[PDB]
Amino acid sequence: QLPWVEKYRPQVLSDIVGNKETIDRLQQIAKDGNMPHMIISGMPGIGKTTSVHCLAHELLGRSYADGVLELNASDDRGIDVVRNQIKHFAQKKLHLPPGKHKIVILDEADSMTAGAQQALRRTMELYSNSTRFAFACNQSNKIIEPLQSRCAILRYSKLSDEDVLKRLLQIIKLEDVKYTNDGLEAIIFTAEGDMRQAINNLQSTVAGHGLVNADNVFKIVDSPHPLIVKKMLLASNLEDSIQILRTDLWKKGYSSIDIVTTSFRVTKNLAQVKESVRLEMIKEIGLTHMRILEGVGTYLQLASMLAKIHKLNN
Amino acid sequence: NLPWVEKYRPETLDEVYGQNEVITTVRKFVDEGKLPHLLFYGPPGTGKTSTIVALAREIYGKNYSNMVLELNASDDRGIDVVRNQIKDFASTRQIFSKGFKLIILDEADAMTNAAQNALRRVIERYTKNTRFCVLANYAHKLTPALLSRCTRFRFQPLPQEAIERRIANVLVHEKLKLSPNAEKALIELSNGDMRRVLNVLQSCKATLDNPDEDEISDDVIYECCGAPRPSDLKAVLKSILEDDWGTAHYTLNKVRSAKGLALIDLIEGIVKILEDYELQNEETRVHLLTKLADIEYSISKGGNDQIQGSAVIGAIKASFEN
Amino acid sequence: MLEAKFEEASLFKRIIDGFKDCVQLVNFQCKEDGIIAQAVDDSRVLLVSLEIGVEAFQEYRCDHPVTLGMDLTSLSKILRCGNNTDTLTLIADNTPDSIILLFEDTKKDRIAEYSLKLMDIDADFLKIEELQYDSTLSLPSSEFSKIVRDLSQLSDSINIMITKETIKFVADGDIGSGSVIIKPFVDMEHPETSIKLEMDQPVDLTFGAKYLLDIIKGSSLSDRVGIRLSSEAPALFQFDLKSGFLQFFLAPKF
Amino acid sequence: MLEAKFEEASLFKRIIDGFKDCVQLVNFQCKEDGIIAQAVDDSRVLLVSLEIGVEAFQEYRCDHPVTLGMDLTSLSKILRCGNNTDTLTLIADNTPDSIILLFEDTKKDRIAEYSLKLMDIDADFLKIEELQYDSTLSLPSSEFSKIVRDLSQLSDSINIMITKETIKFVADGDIGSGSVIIKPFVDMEHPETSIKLEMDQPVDLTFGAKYLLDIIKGSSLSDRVGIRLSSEAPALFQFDLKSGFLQFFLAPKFN
Ligand SMILES: Nc1ncnc2c1ncn2[C@@H]1O[C@H](COP(=O)(O)OP(=O)(O)OP(O)(O)=S)[C@@H](O)[C@H]1O
Ligand SMILES: Nc1ncnc2c1ncn2[C@@H]1O[C@H](COP(=O)(O)OP(=O)(O)OP(O)(O)=S)[C@@H](O)[C@H]1O
Ligand SMILES: [Mg+2]
Ligand SMILES: [Mg+2]
Repeated sequence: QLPWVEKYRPQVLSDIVGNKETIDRLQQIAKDGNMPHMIISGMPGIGKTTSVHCLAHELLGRSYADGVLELNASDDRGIDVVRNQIKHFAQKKLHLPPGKHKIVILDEADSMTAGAQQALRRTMELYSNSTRFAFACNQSNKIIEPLQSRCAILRYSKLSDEDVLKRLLQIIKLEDVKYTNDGLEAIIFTAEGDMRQAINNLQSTVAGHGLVNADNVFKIVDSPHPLIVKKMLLASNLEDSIQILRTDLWKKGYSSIDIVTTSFRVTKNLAQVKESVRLEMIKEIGLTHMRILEGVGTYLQLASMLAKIHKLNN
Repeated sequence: NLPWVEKYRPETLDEVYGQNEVITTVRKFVDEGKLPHLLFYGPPGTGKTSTIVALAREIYGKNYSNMVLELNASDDRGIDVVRNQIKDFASTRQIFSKGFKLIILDEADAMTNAAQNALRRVIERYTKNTRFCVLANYAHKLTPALLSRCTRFRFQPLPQEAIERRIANVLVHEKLKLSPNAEKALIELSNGDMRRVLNVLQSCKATLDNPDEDEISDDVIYECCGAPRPSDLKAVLKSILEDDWGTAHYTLNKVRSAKGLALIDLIEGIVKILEDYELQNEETRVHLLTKLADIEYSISKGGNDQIQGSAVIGAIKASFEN
Repeated sequence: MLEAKFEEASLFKRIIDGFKDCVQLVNFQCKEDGIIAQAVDDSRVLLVSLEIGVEAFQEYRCDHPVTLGMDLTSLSKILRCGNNTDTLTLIADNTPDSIILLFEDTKKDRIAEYSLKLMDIDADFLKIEELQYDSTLSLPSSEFSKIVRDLSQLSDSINIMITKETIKFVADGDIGSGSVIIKPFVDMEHPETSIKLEMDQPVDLTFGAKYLLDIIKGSSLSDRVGIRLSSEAPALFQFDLKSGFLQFFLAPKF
Repeated sequence: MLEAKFEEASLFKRIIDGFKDCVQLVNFQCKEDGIIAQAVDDSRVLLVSLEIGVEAFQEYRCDHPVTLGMDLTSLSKILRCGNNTDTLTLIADNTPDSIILLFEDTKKDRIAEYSLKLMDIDADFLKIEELQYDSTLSLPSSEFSKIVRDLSQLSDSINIMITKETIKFVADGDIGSGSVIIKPFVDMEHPETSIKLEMDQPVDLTFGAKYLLDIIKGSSLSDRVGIRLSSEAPALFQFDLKSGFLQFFLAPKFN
């Protein structure tokens, strides 16, 4: 077998779907070649690493194997590496087209020690005539302030719904899969922006149950069913909600964190109730979540959360 | 000589209970030979470790001491450990090995985000020469990438039939008699963790083995577990809902003192009892749940015990006024 | 019950020095055919095997197969105290728990007795299956050692390839690339500097640097080394000896 | 581009090992006249110049002048491989991104070609003008190396004095002090034991111990080392070669 996320990974910059502004920025960068040092920040699985990889590929053409140094969390990045190997790579003579430059792609820059990030400063400041640096990070706060200021910051928003839907439809058309609209909406729901997780859940559903259907997705996700949680959060009499939470969710060994997270996610999408009541229900569920994370996970906390949600809905 | 928790540990796939839905799947995976990376996650005392060790011993037989590497949580777990040990074990190919190795990471939910990123990159790199198996209690503290990379397996708690079968097998292989209500109270208090059951059994064994023939009554089980008896809960709730303030306060104090009761478990039992009453109005239930959750949250930080007890009494009383 | 006497002392010295670094604890099994040993490194990549017959010795007697599991570091510490003109003698008696070494030269009364404890492991695992190797070659030990410890500084993955009568060692890393090319030739005046090559199929595979560096340290035994390469099978590096051999089985990489 | 064929591969090995400890990055300006190189110390205190004419090359063909800027640790790692009785060959292509070093055995077909990745260095090439040095002397290299290795074991500075046809080395540390004097003389029996001296002004200079210890490593190239001292200008140490020279420019200390 073969993972779809690995098989259908975009190799050309145009195939990347998502942020429309920064992808066009990188398109013009590859068209010109004068790429500056850049940090790329954003939430996981929204197309950070693939973006910089495609950029380097399209920018260097046939010389990618000789003019690119990649360093992820697997490779050793301490003090000796940044002082010896990176410095000897930056000085390496290489005759490229007039606009191109050697590229150093540092993925998961957050794991790089601050003391290790110190050494990179003069190494990237001095040899900026034949070497450019591209950091890829989740949180741009763990990068030291000097490196934070030396390079251009590129933020990647979380994926919307129409973009993930378009990508999934492309994948289905290329793979000739049987599906339905409710299944795709369930994929969008369980993904919430993670293109990688969306594609993986799609492939797992197709491999396990063949047909992309709501019950199949909700049986392969191992998460509480969104319909039953919505019924819990929308029952008229409180005892019905308490009985639902007791018998249908608490007995089957679900983790309280998962229950609160699913309630949060379904309350976000309840497009039938008003907006203010949604915000207040989210506030209550979030207070209950903060209580849960502090060490107490008794059923009484979820019962009180449901009670307060009903008190608000009345 | 060794404790029952270590003695009665299963050694084959047949000696696991209440997990048939996953046992058939792992048997399909071992007969097919296409065993991918696995994620076993669930509440403690369920059999994840036992199941994976039995599966490894079945697949590799005597080569288990060579092609199976077990690693635990925070073994000087910097990025350096994932860079050296796991990476060497994955990359290095044995002299006379056919197939793939197995690296089992026990309680591997205590890894930092950087450590989990290193692990996901490693499992992505050498996914053709070895397969991994990650064990977890809470599947919400893992990076979604590592979760998506492998196949999930949730370990639902042990049902009543499985625990009853296991305690029967333990009983017939030991010199103990067990009263009818004893196993009922046991299953009610254990909540489905086999480890706690095998611990409390040998505990009450060593506790009441005076003539080698005493019967384990519910008193000794409630003592060794340190949990109240439902009769005391009903009595204290009755005293609170019926008597006045001073007598109810004295009753709560004596019940929580002479037996050693924590307000947390007492409140758990009291709300469990109140869950099945035929309350005519609704505001009573709402106020009760809210105030009791607030009391529990305040107890979680260790205030003044008598004040929280009086607050419990006041909430229970002022809730039942309609 | 076991008496094994040599002709010289440096023989066993270099025999131990050959694989002194690869493993630490090793079991020597003695029978009427001589002495056999087989061990594996902790990484389980290199398999060392050593067989010495009953001809390099001068007097060898034993009743039944005996096993002695001992540490090589302490054995070398003890063995390094002898002159090159002396004569070593292994002595063992009933219920063997302490081995006795005896250095003694007839020109002067120096009875050097050394007792050494036995740390047993009870892990033999000797299993040799394949006997058909796709390609074989034989070349002086000094040349091979020079080539491997010359190409070891460039990278950590040495690529051996047996093409049509063109033996090629390649290495590529960060500071550059190295390529040694040697063709077979026979010298009638000196067969000890000849290159023998028999190829059934063109071979190409890789090996680790440190493993080759640990293998070549057994170059003091013989002046000629034999390499046997085969796909889907471990490579075999053999060093002959007047009454046996020392062979390293190495597992390739991907 | 360029094809250079050494007669003995040990020559370039000794050349590189002579000054591989004072400069980490050197530039080799390959012209038609030969190979010229100059490199400054990482502390900008000790300059190293090297000239090797076409007479030292069995065959030397350069299409057009070029600059090969390579490291010395990697070049020493590579040059450490080949044997003595080989025929080293340096080859470079147009727009050289890497240099090729062939090692060929005269009586064998064992050809070993290595590749080295060239570095990029800003050509901070300063031009050196000949100055009339006050004191000019020459002495056996072994004698000078012994004197430096003996005096440096006391302090971190060595004082040189040239006065009335007399050479003097002085050191004063905390553990004691030491002094040596040399008188010029010559012997027809062996001219490799003569200490020449041509003084125009009595001069007094002081140099660092570590830099002298790094310089004296050049004693393996030649046997007669020449020294040119001036009142305030940097001292010039010269080791002659069958087709060229290796020169260390050393900067004096302050009073
Ligand atoms: N916009 C996108 N279009 C198509 N595929 C995408 C997109 N974004 C993510 N993917 C997929 O997500 C997979 C995961 O790779 P990346 O997105 O590069 O991971 P990441 O963004 O670096 O997040 P990390 O590594 O956890 S910080 C890729 O192999 C793609 O198949
Ligand atoms: N399904 C089961 N069937 C039979 N005995 C079991 C089962 N689960 C647990 N046990 C017993 O309880 C012991 C503990 O099992 P473990 O596998 O260590 O539990 P666990 O799944 O690892 O949960 P942890 O380690 O607390 S996160 C085993 O050695 C058995 O004796
Ligand atoms: Mg990434
Ligand atoms: Mg466990």
